[PDB]
Amino acid sequence: SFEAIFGTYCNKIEWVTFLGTALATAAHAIMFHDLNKMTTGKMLFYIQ
Amino acid sequence: DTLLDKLLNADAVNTVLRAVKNTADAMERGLIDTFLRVLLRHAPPCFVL
Repeated sequence: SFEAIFGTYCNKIEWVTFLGTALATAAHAIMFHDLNKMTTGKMLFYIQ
Repeated sequence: DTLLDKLLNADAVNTVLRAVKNTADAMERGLIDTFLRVLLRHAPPCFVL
C-alpha cells in the first residue's frame, strides 16, 4: 500500500498595491507622520 | 519624525535632565538644611553658655 503524498502545491499570494490599482486616480495619497497629531484638515477656498 | 516629534522628545530629555539637575540641587540644599538643623539641635544659647 501507499498514500502518495504528491507535491504540496503552495499557491503563492497575488500582490496588490494601492497606487497600482485604478482607485488611486481618484485618490491622492499623502504620507504625513503627524496625522496622529492633527485635529483635522480643513481647506479654505476663496471664490470670487 | 516630521520634526514635531523632535521638540517633544528633546523636551522629554530636557525635563528628565532638569529633574535630575534640580534633584541634585535639592539634595545639596537638604544637606545644608539638616546640617543646620543638627547644629541648631546641638547648639545651646549664649545665656546658657
